[PDB]
Amino acid sequence: EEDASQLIFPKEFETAETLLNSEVHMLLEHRKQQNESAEDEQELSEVFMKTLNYTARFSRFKNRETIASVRSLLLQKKLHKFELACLANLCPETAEESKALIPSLEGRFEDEELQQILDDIQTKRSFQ
Amino acid sequence: MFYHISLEHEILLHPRYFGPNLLNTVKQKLFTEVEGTCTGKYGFVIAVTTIDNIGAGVIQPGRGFVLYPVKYKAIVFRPFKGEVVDAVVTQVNKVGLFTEIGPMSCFISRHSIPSEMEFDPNSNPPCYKTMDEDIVIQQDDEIRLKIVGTRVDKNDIFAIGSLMDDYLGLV
Amino acid sequence: PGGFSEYVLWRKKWHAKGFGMTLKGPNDFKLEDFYSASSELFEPYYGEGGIDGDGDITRPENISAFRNFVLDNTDRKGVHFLMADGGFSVEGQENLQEILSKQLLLCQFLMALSIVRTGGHFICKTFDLFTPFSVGLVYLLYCCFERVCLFKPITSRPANSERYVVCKGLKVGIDDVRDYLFAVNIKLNQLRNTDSDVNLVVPLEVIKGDHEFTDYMIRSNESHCSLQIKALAKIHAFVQDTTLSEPRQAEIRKECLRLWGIPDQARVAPSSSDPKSKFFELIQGTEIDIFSYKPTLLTSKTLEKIRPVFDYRCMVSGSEQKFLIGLGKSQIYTWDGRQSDRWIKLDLKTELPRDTLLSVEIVHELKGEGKAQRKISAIHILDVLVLNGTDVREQHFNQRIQLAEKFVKAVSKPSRPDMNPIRVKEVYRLEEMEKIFVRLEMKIIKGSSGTPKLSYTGRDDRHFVPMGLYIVRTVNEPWTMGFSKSFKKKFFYNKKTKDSTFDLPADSIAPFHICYYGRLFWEWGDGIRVHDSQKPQDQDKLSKEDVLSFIQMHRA
Repeated sequence: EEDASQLIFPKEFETAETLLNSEVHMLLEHRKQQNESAEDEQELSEVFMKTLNYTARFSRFKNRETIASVRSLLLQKKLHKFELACLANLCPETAEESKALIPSLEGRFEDEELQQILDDIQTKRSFQ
Repeated sequence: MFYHISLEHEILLHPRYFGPNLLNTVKQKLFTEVEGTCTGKYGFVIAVTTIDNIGAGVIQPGRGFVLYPVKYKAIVFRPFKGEVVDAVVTQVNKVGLFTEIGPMSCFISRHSIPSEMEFDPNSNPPCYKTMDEDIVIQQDDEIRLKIVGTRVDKNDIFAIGSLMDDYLGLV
Repeated sequence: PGGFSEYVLWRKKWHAKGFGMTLKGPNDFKLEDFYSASSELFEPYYGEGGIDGDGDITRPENISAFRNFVLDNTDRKGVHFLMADGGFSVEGQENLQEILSKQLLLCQFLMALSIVRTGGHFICKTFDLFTPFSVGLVYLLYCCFERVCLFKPITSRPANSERYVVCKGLKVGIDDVRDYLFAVNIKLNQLRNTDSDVNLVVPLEVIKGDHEFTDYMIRSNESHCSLQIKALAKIHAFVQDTTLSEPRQAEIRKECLRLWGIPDQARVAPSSSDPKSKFFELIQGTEIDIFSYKPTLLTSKTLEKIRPVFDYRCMVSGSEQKFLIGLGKSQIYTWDGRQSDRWIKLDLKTELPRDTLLSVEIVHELKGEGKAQRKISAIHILDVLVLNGTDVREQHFNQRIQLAEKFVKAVSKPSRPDMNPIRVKEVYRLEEMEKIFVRLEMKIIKGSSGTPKLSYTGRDDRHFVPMGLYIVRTVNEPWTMGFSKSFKKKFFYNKKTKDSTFDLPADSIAPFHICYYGRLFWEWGDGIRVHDSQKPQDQDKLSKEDVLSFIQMHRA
């Protein structure tokens, strides 16, 4: 009934606002720091640790200012939240790969503009 | 996709657990009950971002505990059909492939894996590799899988990945 | 099924490494039935294709492939000796046994000339040697070795044509004979199922020109003929009379076993011992707490512990240290040194002989970089206590490492690229730790998001991520090694008696428990600079420069 290839989401996931992997890492590390202080509170869930380490391994934007810059550059583009987050997380390098990993980008943007956006992504990717 | 949404949950506070500070008890209760949970309609409940609104406490007639409807910003995740997601390989098997997306276990069957990526127990880590041995998918790798679909279940949305389409496999 | 190798391996334990080739099928090698040994002691190689070959020794492809394999695993010198015992059914045409197996005999002699090192030995089973073809082959062996004889042991049944040719001392410059016999075998393969055949390899006039050789050959043939005739008539008489018997078989067998040093005890002991009981058996009452000692971390506060420098050796670590016990074949178990921990079966495709006790780490070896990188799990041996039954814990550390390279070279797998490799760690002298940092490189590892990671490259083109460096003391209590500037040689000094000697004192030897207890570990985590490309030098952590400067100040 649902299909992420054509943005087929349930009615519950209509107001769903996406998050970046670096955003999740930063917020969950802030939660972990809160857990470090404010004693008489036990450890968080195994889900918390797994998600935190998983998004720490796959983090691509090492700076919150980088997060803000990417969000500002992509939010002014005519994209859905899901497409925006998927592009900012997978980070493709060729427009063909951008349209292949996300088949809902077929015709949304011009492939030259899409390649410009991908080059902007590779420009704003905090390398390691 | 990692989501930032607002969710509504009701907390039952019994009079023995009121205390001098009542709202902090409710906040601890919410951080206890829903963190790390998983629902079929909202996915993996990762964490609660900010407890926004605390509703009026309705004393249940006959019952002693008060009921608090609570609205809270929350970070969650939900696997989707056809979404290409990065993953960490945990085990390579002759039947399938055990990978992880956050806390989610993803099983990619070899039947939906192209004929190039053959299985080899003969390498010391049993791995997926081609006869050219260019793409070597093994344990603790960074790969990408297009989710065929997910088994939505009680506190579990474990997914099934795909490698059939283009640009799928090792990063 | 490698009975010869079963004897040799049972007698030499881990102190021998064997290479075997035989025909695939019902008469293939049975490694799992060896009283001792393992797959990584007697390593089969079946010709072209390696372990996927058919093992036919009469094929030139298999000959060249097995020769290259044996040379690649013997420092290109060859084996110390070769044994060949080839045969097959000649039922219905038994009298033509020598002719029907002429090519097998030629190929076995040729394999001797192909893989046996200079001064090496060679024993081969033959049959009747009436034809000039076989006699010429024996003459070639007699020209190629320093001494040859024809012998029939009493364990060879007296009524058959079986005998053995024993050759010692392969001469230098036998390569022309080797090439010649290779060519003759090729011609033999080309004349199969035809009316032609190679009937001479050495002219009859050359053989008969040597009167001594011909005299010995004729006398051997005739004495064997008379003995075999008597035995055959004896079997015939025992057919025509079933009451006749030798009443002396039991006593003769007893005396033979006593003479040859073969204990009169059966194989039947599957040693289905659990790893814990076998570990207690192998340590022979040594205190178990010795195996629980953690290494002393090398810090600025503990740097003075390595002050002697010459007393110490060092090696690069790639994982946490573990103990490993081998119960035979794939029954290999590991233990992390704590009394509370259980022995865990090792999930690696590798084999090792029974009664083996090792100090190891399980390393992830990497070949190539980036997306093309292949990864392999390997057993890296740090030290050895017992191998295949003989204890070595009291021998000097370098000697234990050399016996480890002995067994470990033996416990390897070139014919089975499908098996997990076993290696010895590269052991460096502490006053030569500078050589270690030259092998440290920053390489892009699969899954590091593009970040280069510190990597130590070994003797082959594989590398692993180092966790640190172990420092192991090899000289015992109040015994230490200095360097004499007048004699330009290292010497041993006794701190209690004040004696000095240039030879190794027996009591200066550090046994395994001293080496294990006194070991230090220099961790190589974040903030530690050991390669010039990674300088987040935490000022509280020892760098490569600090340790090297301390070592240099205390070499003099």
